[PDB]
Amino acid sequence: IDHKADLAVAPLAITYVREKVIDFSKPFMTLGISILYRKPNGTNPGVFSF
Amino acid sequence: TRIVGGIWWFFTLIIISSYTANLAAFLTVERMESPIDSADDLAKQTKIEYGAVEDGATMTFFKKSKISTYDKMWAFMSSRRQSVLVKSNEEGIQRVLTSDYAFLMESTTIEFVTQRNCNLTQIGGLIDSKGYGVGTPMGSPYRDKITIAILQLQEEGKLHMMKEKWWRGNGCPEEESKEASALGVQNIGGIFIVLAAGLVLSVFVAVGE
Amino acid sequence: AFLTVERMESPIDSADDLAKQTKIEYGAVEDGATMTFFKKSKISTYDKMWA
Amino acid sequence: LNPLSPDIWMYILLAYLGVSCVLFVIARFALSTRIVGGIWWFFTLIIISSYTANLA
Ligand SMILES: *[C@@H]1O[C@H](CO)[C@@H](O)[C@H](O)[C@H]1NC(C)=O
Repeated sequence: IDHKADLAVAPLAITYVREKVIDFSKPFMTLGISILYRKPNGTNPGVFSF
Repeated sequence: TRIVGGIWWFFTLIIISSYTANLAAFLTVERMESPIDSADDLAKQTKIEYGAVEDGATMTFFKKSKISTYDKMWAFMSSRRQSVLVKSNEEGIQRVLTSDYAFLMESTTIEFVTQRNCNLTQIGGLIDSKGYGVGTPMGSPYRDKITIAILQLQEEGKLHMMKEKWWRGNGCPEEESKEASALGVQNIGGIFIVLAAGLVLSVFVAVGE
Repeated sequence: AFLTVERMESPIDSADDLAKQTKIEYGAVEDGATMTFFKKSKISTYDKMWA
Repeated sequence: LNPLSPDIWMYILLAYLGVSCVLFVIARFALSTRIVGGIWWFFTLIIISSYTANLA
């Protein structure tokens, strides 16, 4: 706010207000919100699966 | 000998029909359900808990989202704020690990985590438009100099290597990508083993006499 | 076909099985604080149950 | 051939050849014949049922 940090580097999603007050540079990295899940384990019933 | 042969044949037909019907039902119910939940479409599911970091970027995005797929997710998260929402990223990862719970988080953090440990997966991805970059509160020219540095940095190959070595970490075991619907070796090999056992027992009892 | 039909449905109906199915009926008190929660707080499966 | 993986078809072909060879050996060299027929019939039962179920 008081311009005591000339360069601002951090994980910062380019939001509407942030672009409104900071003319942000071109995006270093393109990304978005993703969903997370546990890997589905393979329920092996053994060799005698029939 | 006619009656016994006929009844044995009828019994064989009934047994093979029942076995095939039951196996077909089992495989059909296995294949009908997707191995994962509906990718990025946890609506109409309401069984796997899902949420994001409390008052985070994903939480804020889902608050101001009017898409039919995401407004239902926001309503579910708000109705269960004390349960699905978590304070920190590591808390969310632990909650996903400990119980049936899906988490919504920035893509770079998801890939970083799923590369750190391979007991976790990233289902969809890039369902939101955002990016990371440096900034300057004033309309200075040196930020534009930084932007031209960005473009000249991507014009040659240096970003990918440093990005990967910062996310590679430890090795991850190989996993399937496009495996078909054929039976696995472990799925059927039992009949092969029992056939071999029966054959060797028959050979032994034949050579015994 | 018979076994697939009788195995496709979840043997124990849950908070999602009832919404997708129609054979089993469900209901509650007429606006007895149950469907008042159903009409608002639009959750996909809960919206299906409310409808 | 989608329901059965190619290695399974390798195994099926080699099992057929092996059962044929062992039957020829037994004939060259009837309870044992009955047991061999029964185990081969059971193997055919399981393989046809698995193929039918998966393809269904
Ligand atoms: C393995 O998968 C089953 C099937 O959904 C489920 O119990 C859970 O996701 C896993 N169980 C573990 C890791 O004990």
